[PDB]
Amino acid sequence: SGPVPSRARVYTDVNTHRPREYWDYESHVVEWGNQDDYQLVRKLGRGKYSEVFEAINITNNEKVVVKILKPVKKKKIKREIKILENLRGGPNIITLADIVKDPVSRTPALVFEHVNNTDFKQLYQTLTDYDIRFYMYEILKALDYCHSMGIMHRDVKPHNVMIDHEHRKLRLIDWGLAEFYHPGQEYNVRVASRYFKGPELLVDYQMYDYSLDMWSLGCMLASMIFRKEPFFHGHDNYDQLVRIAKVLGTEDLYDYIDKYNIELDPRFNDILGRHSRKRWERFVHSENQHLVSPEALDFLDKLLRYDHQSRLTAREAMEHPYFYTVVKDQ
Ligand SMILES: Cc1cc(O)c2c(c1)C(=O)c1cc(O)cc(O)c1C2=O
Repeated sequence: SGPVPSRARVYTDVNTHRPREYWDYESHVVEWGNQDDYQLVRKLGRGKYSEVFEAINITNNEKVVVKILKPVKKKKIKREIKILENLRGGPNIITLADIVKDPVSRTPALVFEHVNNTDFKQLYQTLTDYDIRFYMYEILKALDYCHSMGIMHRDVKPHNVMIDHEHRKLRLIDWGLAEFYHPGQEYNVRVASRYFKGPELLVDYQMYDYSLDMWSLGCMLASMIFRKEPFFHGHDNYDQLVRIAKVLGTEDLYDYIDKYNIELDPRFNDILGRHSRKRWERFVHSENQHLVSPEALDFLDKLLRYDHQSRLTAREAMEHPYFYTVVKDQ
């Protein structure tokens, strides 16, 4: 018959109450900055969608980060820029400072406020129980804010959360896959990085929402408290669902496909099998026990649900007992 429709439980209609200019990004007019304003210092990183540099703004001597965009549909560039503008000033959202035309690629180059990251490959190895709660709490601020502003990030993962540890400062970056949420919309499921993909994406359920970001956040949390990064390490999108199903169980998976009347890809038949839902204690060992508590597990559990409608909202997440001590010190 066709899948059963779905709606975000919170912030459902925020965009519909906005001026259409707010979410109708195809009509956004970019006003360029001056590209002689910025001199590239060095290359920071290379991605699928861009190359990232450190630069100097020579007008005022400030350090900035410059993201030179690889060729992509102009619609996608307008979308990212409109999102960054709408979210600018929000808590723990990276600040877009300027937009220029790179003299070389002739593509757009986005200029952001500088940040001084400790790459997560060295950081997560050193994080205390307390730091994990503190940093999780700061991410939830960014996600509740962007959710409330009608936007889903759709690529939550360790690379996209910059932490200046020395200053206890966090920024959620890379809004290039972010989208405006509209009730009844069917989205592309080919978003997010494989290990952070929600079940909705893996079984091709298109009518998803903000709650996608909460599953991703759950994957990050799992890898920090168990010290296994990435946590669900699949080889492809098929094997990714199988790795999840080995932990969350198959009974809940099939109740979820039955509930939304999802057409499961024939390819999943012989690979999924039958799997009991595991107790989190099986991932606890001597090297990670100091990071795992009854609170951490209750919280993780409430994020990692197949049924996207069942997961905590970012705001519910923030009232969880896991964060009592960080809410107090703040
Ligand atoms: C290795 C690396 C260092 C960085 O400082 C950034 C990035 C990558 C990065 O990908 C990035 C994306 C973005 O959308 C905004 C940013 O400020 C950034 C960055 O600031």
